[PDB]
Amino acid sequence: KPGVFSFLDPLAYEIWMCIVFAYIGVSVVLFLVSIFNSLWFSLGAFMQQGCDISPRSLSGRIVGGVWWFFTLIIISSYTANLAAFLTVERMVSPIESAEDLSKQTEIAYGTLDSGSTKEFFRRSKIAVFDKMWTYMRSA
Amino acid sequence: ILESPYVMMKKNHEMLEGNERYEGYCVDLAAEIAKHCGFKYKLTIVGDGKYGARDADTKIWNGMVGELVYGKADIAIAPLTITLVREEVIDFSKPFMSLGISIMIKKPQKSKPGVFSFLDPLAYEIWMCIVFAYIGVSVVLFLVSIFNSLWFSLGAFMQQGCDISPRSLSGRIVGGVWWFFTLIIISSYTANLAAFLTVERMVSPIESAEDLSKQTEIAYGTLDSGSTKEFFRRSKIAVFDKMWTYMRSAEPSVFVRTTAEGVARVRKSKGKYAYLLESTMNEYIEQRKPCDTMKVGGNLDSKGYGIATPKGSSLGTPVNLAVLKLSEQGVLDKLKNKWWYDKGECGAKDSGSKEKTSALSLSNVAGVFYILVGGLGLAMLVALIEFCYK
Amino acid sequence: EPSVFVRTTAEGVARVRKSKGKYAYLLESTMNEYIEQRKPCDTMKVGGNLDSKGYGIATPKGSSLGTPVNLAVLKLSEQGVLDKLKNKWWYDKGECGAKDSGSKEKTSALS
Amino acid sequence: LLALLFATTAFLTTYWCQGTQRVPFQLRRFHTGIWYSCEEGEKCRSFIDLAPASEKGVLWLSVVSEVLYILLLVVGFSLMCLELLHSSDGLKLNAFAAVFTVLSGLLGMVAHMMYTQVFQVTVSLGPEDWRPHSWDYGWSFCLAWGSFTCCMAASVTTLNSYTK
Repeated sequence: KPGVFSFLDPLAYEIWMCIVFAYIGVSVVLFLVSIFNSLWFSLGAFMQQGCDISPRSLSGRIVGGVWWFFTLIIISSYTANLAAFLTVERMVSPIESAEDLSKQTEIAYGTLDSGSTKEFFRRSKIAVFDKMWTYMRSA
Repeated sequence: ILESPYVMMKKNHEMLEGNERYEGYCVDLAAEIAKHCGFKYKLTIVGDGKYGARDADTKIWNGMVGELVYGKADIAIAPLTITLVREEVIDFSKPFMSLGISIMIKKPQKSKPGVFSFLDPLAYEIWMCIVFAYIGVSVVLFLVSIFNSLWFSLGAFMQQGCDISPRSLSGRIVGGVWWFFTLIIISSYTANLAAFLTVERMVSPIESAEDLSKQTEIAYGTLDSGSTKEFFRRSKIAVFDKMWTYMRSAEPSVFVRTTAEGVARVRKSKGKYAYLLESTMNEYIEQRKPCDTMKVGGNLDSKGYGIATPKGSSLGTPVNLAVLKLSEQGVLDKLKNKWWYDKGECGAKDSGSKEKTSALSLSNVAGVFYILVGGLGLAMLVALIEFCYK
Repeated sequence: EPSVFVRTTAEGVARVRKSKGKYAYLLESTMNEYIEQRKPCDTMKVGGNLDSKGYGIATPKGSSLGTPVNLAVLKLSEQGVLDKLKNKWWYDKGECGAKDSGSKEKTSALS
Repeated sequence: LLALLFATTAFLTTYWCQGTQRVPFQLRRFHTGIWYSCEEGEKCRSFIDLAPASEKGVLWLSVVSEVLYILLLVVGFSLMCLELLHSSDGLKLNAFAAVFTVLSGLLGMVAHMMYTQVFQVTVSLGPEDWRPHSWDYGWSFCLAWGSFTCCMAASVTTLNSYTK
């Protein structure tokens, strides 16, 4: 399990860049009420921690909530993707039978090109191994 | 006739000789009839490549029927549609392979590139009902004494603890009750959104031919020749005759020249072109890689492939004993599992066991930019009329 | 154990209904079509047939009357009279309409 | 000025991404521009306005969002040249000079985001015979990004003159 790169997995690298490049567009719009102060209040409206300066009821109140409305979808979606990772990851089980390899095909499997082992799955009247014999023949 | 997976030539067909050059479903099946009826055989290919069709002027059956009626062939073990005009000229066995006209479509593929993908976990009317519930908060905030406090209902919409608080009267209560109501919904959104990223089942677009009889977004065609074109013409059912009216009025022509041209036009039109062909072949091409085409729905009619002997030959009667024997033994389905699933290029449930998708795309997020810039235009539109108030 | 094999066909249909879907049942498709059209219509058919079967008109062996019957059966199939009477005796004469199969509402989100 | 220079460098992009079909086939090196697709033997073609048919309608709107980006940058110079006409009301037009340069880059980021929405979807098709193991963006598109913050640093200092 790795470091910083493992932290950046559920959200793609350019989307990390695009969310900041969307965040910087908020800044002068906050200064259109009249910049350096209120950019922290765009960070005050970044996810949480209800900010102190509020441009009470003009267009800055609207778009300051619209960007706020935009970003709360994403921490849900970051959690939703991360839950989608951890759910499937805990479902990936190691192979613990030949019946596992009789069904899946993601991991190939072979034997020697000669021997009684090649004879055996050929001679196997069990439909599990004969399908695996059908698999390795059609491999 | 050389048909997959029924009669095919082997990779070492120049190396082999006799009937050993051949391979396929019928090649195994003809050895089974040679096993139960007990006869030596030669697998021969029809010359003109025809299944056997009667001429209109000379009234000559060509093809394998012209090889059976005119005595050129002793029996026909081949994919052959039992028709009434073919029944009167050669004796068919009871049908070993029931089939009919089936619906070949593309397999569905994940592509929802924008605003509509954003609106997936919460239903469209619930988007309307949550605003229609939100507007009911507004005058209740003004019952303490409206335009100011509606932003503080937006200040109490999810987060960002608001500044105006109607300290301890009924507005403090219901202002928290609506606040209590809405926080269930964003947890429930994230629970629904995480489930939708988890399962990813591909919903099939259509089921029935009645679906294609009504819609026109996805085109559908058949071969430019055949009894299938005859059938929807002959179909007195108003469902299929409308589909026959559709494909006749389909401009440009959805009728294609070769079967693979229809399969390509399924693939090339990206699922906007469907196609109609026989079920076991629609089974077969669905097993052939890249396996991006698939069969949906049942057959539109009951058909049958049957072993054909010339009319008056007594050999077809123990063949008729042998065909019902192989069906009751299940040799037919077992060789069908051979020549469609074991000899097919895909395991259909093997790829069904192979779907383990991954990290987030950008496309579901970029549709929300349009209303985000739509607020930025609203940021300008409200600000400019303030200069009119200046 | 106990025996899932039932004595009458309606006993299996009842045991589908009485076990609230914990008991499935296997029978022929057109009859499984038919009881699915019979009210209360709480039973239904899923999947295709497990095997190919056939109902056919039977004459005694050696009777020449079955051969124009064999001409007539293929005629009625090519005319589509069979499916039309199948739409009659299963969907028009059935106790639940044919478009009731489309009112089985789909994978919609968050009731 | 520097915001305008790397604005046109987006339009003068001769390599948007490398294009690699180095398949062990043989080695292939495309250098597709923002419109004109160069490649390497050395050859350069257009390959503009590819498939399908409503992504093309995106590309209709994409070009419109490109043209409106550069024209609003010129308005920021023309009103500030009217300042030097009066330096050698004034404060209203110089505020209006930063109006259109801000309204330039807001559409222009979407003009960059529509084309990344194009380049995401087109590579998601695996383009007709050119699907790369690259997707190394830009290099001028990372520099066209720097033209946006050079619009922003120009805007904060001329509204700072508006406060005085």
